[PDB]
Amino acid sequence: FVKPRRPYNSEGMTRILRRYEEDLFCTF
Amino acid sequence: VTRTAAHTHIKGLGLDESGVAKRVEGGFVGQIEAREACGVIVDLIKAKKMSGRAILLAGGPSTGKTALALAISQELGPKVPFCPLVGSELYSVEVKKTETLMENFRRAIGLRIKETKEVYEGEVTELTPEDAENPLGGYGKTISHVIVGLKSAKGTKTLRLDPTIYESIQREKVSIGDVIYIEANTGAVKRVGRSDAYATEFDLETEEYVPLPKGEVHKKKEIVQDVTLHDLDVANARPQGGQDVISMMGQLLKPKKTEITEKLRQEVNKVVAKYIDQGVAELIPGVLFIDEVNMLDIEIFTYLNKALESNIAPVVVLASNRGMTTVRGTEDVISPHGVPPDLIDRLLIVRTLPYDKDEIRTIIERRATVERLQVESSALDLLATMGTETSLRYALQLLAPCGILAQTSNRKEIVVNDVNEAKLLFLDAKRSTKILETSANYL
Amino acid sequence: ISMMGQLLKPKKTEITEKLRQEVNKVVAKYIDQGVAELIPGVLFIDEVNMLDIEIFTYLNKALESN
Amino acid sequence: IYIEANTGAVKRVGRSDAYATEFDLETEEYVPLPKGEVHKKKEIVQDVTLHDLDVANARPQGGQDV
Amino acid sequence: KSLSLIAAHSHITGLGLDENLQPRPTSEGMVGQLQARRAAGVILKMVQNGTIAGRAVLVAGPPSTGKTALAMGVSQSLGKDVPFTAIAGSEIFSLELSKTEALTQAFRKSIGIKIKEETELIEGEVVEIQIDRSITGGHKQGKLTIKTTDMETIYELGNKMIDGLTKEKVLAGDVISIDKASGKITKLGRSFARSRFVQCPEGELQKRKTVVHTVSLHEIDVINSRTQGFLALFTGDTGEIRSEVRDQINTKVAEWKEEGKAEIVPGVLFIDEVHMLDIECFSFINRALEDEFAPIVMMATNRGVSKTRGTNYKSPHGLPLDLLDRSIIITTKSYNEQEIKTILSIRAQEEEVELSSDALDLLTKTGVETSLRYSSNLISVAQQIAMKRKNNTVEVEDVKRAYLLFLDSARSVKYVQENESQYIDDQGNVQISIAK
Amino acid sequence: SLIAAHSHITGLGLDENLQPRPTSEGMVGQLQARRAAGVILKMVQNGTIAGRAVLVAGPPSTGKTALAMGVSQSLGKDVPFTAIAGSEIFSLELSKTEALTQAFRKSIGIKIKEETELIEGEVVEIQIDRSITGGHKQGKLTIKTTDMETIYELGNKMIDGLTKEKVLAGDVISIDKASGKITKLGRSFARSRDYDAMGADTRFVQCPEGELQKRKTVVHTVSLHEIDVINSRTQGFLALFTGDTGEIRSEVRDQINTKVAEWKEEGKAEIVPGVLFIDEVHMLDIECFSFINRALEDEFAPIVMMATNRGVSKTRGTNYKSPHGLPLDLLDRSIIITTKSYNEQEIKTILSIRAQEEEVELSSDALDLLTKTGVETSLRYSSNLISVAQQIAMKRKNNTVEVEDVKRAYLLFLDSARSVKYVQENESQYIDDQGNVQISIA
Amino acid sequence: IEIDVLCDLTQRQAKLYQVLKSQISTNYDAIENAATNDNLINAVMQFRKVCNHPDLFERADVDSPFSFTTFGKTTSKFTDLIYSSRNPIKYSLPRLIYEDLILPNYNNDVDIANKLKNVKFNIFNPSTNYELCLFLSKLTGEPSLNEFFRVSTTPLLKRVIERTNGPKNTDSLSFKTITQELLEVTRNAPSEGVMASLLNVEKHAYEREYLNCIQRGYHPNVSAPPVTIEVLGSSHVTNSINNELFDPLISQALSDIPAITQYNMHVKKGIPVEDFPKTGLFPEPLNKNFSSNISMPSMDRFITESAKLRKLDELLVKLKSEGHRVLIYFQMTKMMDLMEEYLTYRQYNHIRLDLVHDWQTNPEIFVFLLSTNLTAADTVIFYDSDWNPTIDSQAMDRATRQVTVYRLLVRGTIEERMRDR
Ligand SMILES: Nc1ncnc2c1ncn2[C@@H]1O[C@H](COP(=O)(O)OP(=O)(O)O)[C@@H](O)[C@H]1O
Ligand SMILES: Nc1ncnc2c1ncn2[C@@H]1O[C@H](COP(=O)(O)OP(=O)(O)O)[C@@H](O)[C@H]1O
Ligand SMILES: Nc1ncnc2c1ncn2[C@@H]1O[C@H](COP(=O)(O)OP(=O)(O)O)[C@@H](O)[C@H]1O
Repeated sequence: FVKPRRPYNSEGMTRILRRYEEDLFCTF
Repeated sequence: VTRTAAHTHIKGLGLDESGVAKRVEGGFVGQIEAREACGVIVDLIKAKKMSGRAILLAGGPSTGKTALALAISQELGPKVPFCPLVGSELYSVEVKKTETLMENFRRAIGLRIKETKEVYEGEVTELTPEDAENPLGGYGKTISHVIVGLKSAKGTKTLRLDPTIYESIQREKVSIGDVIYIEANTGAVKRVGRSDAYATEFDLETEEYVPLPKGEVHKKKEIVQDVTLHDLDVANARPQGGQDVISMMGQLLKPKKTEITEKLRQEVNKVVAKYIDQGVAELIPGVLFIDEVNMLDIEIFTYLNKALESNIAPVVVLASNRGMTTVRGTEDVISPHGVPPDLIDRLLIVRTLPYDKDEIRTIIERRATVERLQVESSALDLLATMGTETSLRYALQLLAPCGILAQTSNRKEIVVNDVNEAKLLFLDAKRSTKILETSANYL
Repeated sequence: ISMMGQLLKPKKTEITEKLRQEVNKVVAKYIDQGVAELIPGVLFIDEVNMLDIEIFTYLNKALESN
Repeated sequence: IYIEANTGAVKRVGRSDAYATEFDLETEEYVPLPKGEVHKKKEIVQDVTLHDLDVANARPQGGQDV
Repeated sequence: KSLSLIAAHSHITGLGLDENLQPRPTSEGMVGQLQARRAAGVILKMVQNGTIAGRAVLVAGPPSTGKTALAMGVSQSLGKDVPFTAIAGSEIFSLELSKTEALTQAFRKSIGIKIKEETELIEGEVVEIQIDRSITGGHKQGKLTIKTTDMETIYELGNKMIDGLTKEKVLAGDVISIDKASGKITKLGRSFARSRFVQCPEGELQKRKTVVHTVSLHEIDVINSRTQGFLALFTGDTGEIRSEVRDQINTKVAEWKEEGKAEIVPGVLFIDEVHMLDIECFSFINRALEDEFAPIVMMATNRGVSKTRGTNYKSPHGLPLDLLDRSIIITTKSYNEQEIKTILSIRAQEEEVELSSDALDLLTKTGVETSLRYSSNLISVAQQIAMKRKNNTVEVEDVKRAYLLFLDSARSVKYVQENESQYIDDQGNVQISIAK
Repeated sequence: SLIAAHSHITGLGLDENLQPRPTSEGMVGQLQARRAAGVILKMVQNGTIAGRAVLVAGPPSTGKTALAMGVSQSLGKDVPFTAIAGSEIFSLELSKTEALTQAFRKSIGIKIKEETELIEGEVVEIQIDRSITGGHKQGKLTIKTTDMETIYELGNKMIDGLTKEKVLAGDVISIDKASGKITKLGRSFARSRDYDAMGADTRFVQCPEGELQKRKTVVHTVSLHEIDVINSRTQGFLALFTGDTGEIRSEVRDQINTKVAEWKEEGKAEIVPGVLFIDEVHMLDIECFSFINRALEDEFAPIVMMATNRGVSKTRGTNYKSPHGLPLDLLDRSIIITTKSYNEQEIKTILSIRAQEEEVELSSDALDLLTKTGVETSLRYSSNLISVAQQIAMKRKNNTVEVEDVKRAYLLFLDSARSVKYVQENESQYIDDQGNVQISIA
Repeated sequence: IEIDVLCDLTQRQAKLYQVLKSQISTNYDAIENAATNDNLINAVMQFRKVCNHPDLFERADVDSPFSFTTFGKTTSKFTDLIYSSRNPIKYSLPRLIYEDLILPNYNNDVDIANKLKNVKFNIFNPSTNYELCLFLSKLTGEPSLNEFFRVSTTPLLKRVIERTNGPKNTDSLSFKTITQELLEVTRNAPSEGVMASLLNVEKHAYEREYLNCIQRGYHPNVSAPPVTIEVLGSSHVTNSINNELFDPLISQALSDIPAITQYNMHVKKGIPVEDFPKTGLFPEPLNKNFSSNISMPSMDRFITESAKLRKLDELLVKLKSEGHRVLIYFQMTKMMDLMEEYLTYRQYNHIRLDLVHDWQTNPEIFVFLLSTNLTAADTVIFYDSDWNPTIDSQAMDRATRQVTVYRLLVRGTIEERMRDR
């Protein structure tokens, strides 16, 4: 079989997001 | 294949069971009385009963004193600590020479302890912090306790942590799904790596992947550890390995030798006596070898005069080349071997004789067999005549350029022309001195 | 320890040759691009009879350098 | 407690003797109640030297008060 | 006891003296030097009196005559908690402390203060613990049952005892000591339960215990200096403790002695090879013994009309005339044959050597012709030769073998003097070549 | 770079038979010393022999340092060559034995093999989750080539390396997984939506092909002293550059010796040796000689090359005199290569090589007079005069350098013997050894 | 058809051999003759146990420093773990010293003289020394005149922690040195710039030397906490020592705040970001390998600890393509080591001591270990270094119509004597 991915905990922190079209910044 | 360096041919003293020695065994040639004396010394050493004994390996240059010291170390074994030293190494700019000598004295005495370790290890499944009701109260910390969940192989337990243990946890930078190793002795944590149950083909930090630790959590394991008393003195003078702020600031500061007081050594002695009385630790005294003891000044000999009277001080062997030579640091006191007459009374001088022509020949033959050189009989005899004419060491150190010239001339055996060319290219001390005396522009 | 050293006294430390070598290498690399220009400058030592023999031996070694 | 009015030093002697049986065993050092007046005033003389002052306000690393 | 192997002075257990300070011919491991032993007994009584401060005595004589043996006898017969500082002469030359302040530290380490204090301590065998956790953990109450060989009681625990009992995990069957004032628990060990082992303590818990503390004045000087913690007592980085903290300590211990809360315990400073000190250190020794809080200083030297270090001239005992004027001199004499024989028999007794009478007389003769430390080194190595031939008794052939293998001073001097060309002289000339 | 005094040597000038040419690789003459240095070079290149001291001796202005730098150029790449002089040993924070041990451990090398993954592709998106204070940094990366598209998790160090060299989407970057390198090779999308803040003009690159991850094996060389400083304290890498490595303990040395032996037995690391060169060895102390005597006999000990120009003189720290300024026990362990002074033909060839390197054209008669002046006083004097004759010639606006130019240079700049003869005639003008002088004219 | 392989001796093997040779002694030549003819037999088996594997002598657990600690040890829903390490050396101070010389008291003068030396006679006091404060405010350019008195009376490391200051007067004598200009340039700057790459060469040396993946070489031998001071009868000493060792500002400074606590603090309780205590000031260690002194026993190192095992694993690397079988022979306990070996690193089909005939029918499986007719096996791999060739003949009585004998041997040991005789 295929092993699962590690659990990614993203709670409580700001997010900087960069994608192909346009850039984001979700802050608290 | 294997790197040879100087007296690598020595495998031991090469004695027999009755206390006698054969002529060519153990890598040695000759010096039968010195070998038997060093065998009696190493038997005394293995008896582990006397303290503050001292011998002297006296003799000329190129005679085998350092060879005898290395033979003693090989006859002793790895568990007994051998602390090689030169007389010039005691002059440090950070600390007085007396404290360097006492640190080496404590470095010679070994110790072997069996230790019990309480170990919490496993995979972090969950990790939640519990905040305080007044995080900016100024007193206490921003969290209160932390619950962490570790599962080993065939086991699972939830741990509730005080902020100091979790401070070490976040200093080692764990995450969810990593294999960790909490040592409950000091609070030290080691991050083993990611668990390999998850996918291991997506990280970008060359992280190692480790299976689950076998057995339950809260293990108790026995570790045998070999330490010296100098390690105890250093670790108590510069305290690291705790989780308070002094141990944390002690790692980052610059290390520096300090004059360790006598009270610390006495407290370490009391604690090691308690460890011995518990039956968990045994005392292993060792050796300390001050090669070129003539380099010490009168102050180090004055301190040795008192430091050999200690009940824990080891057996110390010395070497010297000097004859009737004035002591360094004094003006008119002339003494044998550069050693003052107060230290000579505590000493037990082991003389070492010079070599003959055939002994030089078999020493050169053994050095050729050690270096993987093949030498014909005529070139070996010529090298023996050169050894008796110029010096032994100039004959031993000329085997390598004849080897280079041999592999230059597409041969393996060393012909007489090769040692003649090596005579021509490289000079000994005496021919170069005669060149010095017959030149004008200070060649 | 960085702010500890920044607020403390700047004690002069023996700079190793390795740092000098990487500085010279990167300086020559940016010389090769043409974006920098190295200008040598004259050093003046007054009453050089006052120097020790150790200083003269290091002066010899530095004069044979690049 | 201990409070000095001029300096402001606060020193905690320990818990009172009348509060000793709230628990049968606890770490609180139970000191008895002081037998004198709460407020005590007396005058002293402080013999210092000039050098005491110069080492007081010239510290390479401060924090002599704590 | 501590870590104690066989040393050179291990057989000494004190001064073999009666109640009238008359030395026994052989007592307490020390034999010979009757006048020196009586003088050291007088100095011992002077220390035990405690009314005399800052006296300097000097033991002088030939080497291997027992000056260090006499000082070790004084050190062993002082007792415990009376301070004794033993330093070599080459120790005060420091790269981070001045020589006079190192002498001040060595002076003040040997004066101790004696404070008696009483504390309540709870030391018993724990029957069982019982702690009930709350709904969340805001308040934790629990009960604790401890016992002795006599008594048995149950205690109600508050928050802090439960927090101090979870830390240092205490189970049923443990024997612990609870300090009520400081909240400190120490695990003495597990009791006699078969399932480290220590017997269950006796009854009468909450008992009064008096512990007598002896602290040297150097520790109080380091403590009272606010820039130095007590960790300078172990790491050894004190860094020239100033004079005002020392004078503050001197006045404070004086007022403690007059108040009645403490008692001054004077001690002995012993300086090995005092001739290695320099002239300014001698000057500080001259003007430092005047102080009331000063020990009784023992100096041992063997040099005779030598140069003084740091000056060009020569003075008796390697010491200037004013320091010899300030000191009283104990002279040690050499040993005859019988005293050397008894010393060798005592040393062989301590090193666990069973040796023949004729081999003993041979070692005695070697100790008469050559100095005593050569024979004392020879006994143990001859015993190793004796076990090498599987004999438990040391014979005459073992002593002859040890003589043949390990050289003494005079034979090595002769053997160098006949073959001086092989070694290295003062000019660094050596003939390594063996032929032509 | 700049031109130096030993720049003409580009090797050692010997054949495969260890036979020197009359003039090869910028070196002329000195046939026996060149053959001996080639023998020592081959003995270093074998590598199985350790701790052998070689002492080069001769008169000044002969080519001992020239022979040493020739050995250095012929030593090949990735082999250490610690060239210090005699006076760097004396220090205020290092002991003499410790400074010597640091030199010895600088001179010997470890070649470590590592395994490295190469990832290169266009970046689809970057998601970075930083904490409120910016301390904790975690996130995901989505890199892509034309054949497959994979998503990686990022750590703290990779994200911190991503912030510098700001990586927009559609940027072709190269990731080295082991070294932690980020190399933006260019931008491949050229998006219409362009930010007016950003000023980057990175070049257009082709989209990468093939597999995304590539395994490669790399080798790098690090000396024993570097690993000693690295393992000595926490911030050892900064002390590698600032030199604040104060008296490393012996326990560190024993453990790194055992560790590099373990790395050797695994096939992971290889130990190559080196040449430690000391120039003006007589400047050392006697305790330095004793420690060299007892430290050449260790397993990790390089082939020490030793240079002196001095005859029988006083050995420092002692009251006697010894040959070469070195005591006899160190001379016992050392094999001596001797060097000889030059004739007029070798000095002419040296000056021709120097002039051909220094971009100076000389006539035949100017070369003959330079050869005569070099054989008269010293070779270094004429080698210096080539420069000022060149500068006088370009001040006279002629390309070649003539006899009159070198005569004006000889008149203008003095040598040793002429300055001695000018000092001795005018002894009242200069300050004497007793500090007596007359500054007044009359 | 006839292969005898020879292996050298590793460093741990040589260390165990030389400690056994020095400790046991008892005529090692006669011990060699004892191993020739076959207590003495216990010495011969223990020498062979050293010859086979270090872990056959003693299991190599974690390599950690000696914990010079006394702490709460178990003598044998959650079980809470609390830090309790202490130095076994206990320094005892009487209460008289502490309560008379260090703490304030009515008969003491420590608070009075301390105020008089720190506040009243301070030269930075603006109440009595305003001219000097204004002088230094001209020189340094501080906006606040109480900065000098506050700086002179703080502990230095607390001054390090509370140092973050950006407004400065521009009409001052504090200057921006060329080095400081260059530092402000390389505060934040990317690659391919001349002025930043000429000053970031430490990071270039770190990156080009592959130095983030170098393994740790040295760990300390003993780790010890600071010496515990014990004062009997006073809780003020315990509170002061607990405050000193575990200062919340400083312990908060060398650590971090959990991200959930930061989110619950800033957003939910409305704490501003500047009001957070300062964190993240612990220096970053060189790699992940230098993070802690405990070294986990590498299973890769277990192969290279024994030279016989390393040559066997290399032989299996060459011989995975073909089917063979392995004999572990007369030695006990080597079975579970090889068992753990191939079920820890390199997972192989195997069978270990019916099912024998079941593997005889299965061609793809490799048998590996067995102890001391089987003609279905294509190749038997074994030692041949045994005293009794009758044991060899009984072993090869097991014996596909092919044999290819490989004989495992270690050099520089008693095994070579065994082989010769
Ligand atoms: N008895 C001996 N047998 C074989 N080689 C010897 C013997 N004595 C000395 N040597 C050789 O002589 C050289 C010098 O010996 P060493 O003890 O290191 O210095 P020294 O002889 O000056 O004390 C060494 O290379 C050693 O191999
Ligand atoms: N009276 C004595 N009783 C017992 N042992 C003695 C006596 N005198 C000397 N010794 C022993 O002689 C040895 C050397 O004497 P030592 O005290 O070193 O002389 P010195 O004080 O002159 O250096 C020591 O081992 C010591 O134990
Ligand atoms: N064989 C040679 N090849 C090249 N240059 C040489 C040669 N011999 C001498 N030189 C030059 O002579 C000068 C003196 O040589 P060097 O060894 O540096 O000083 P010294 O000979 O005084 O020790 C150097 O500048 C060197 O360039």
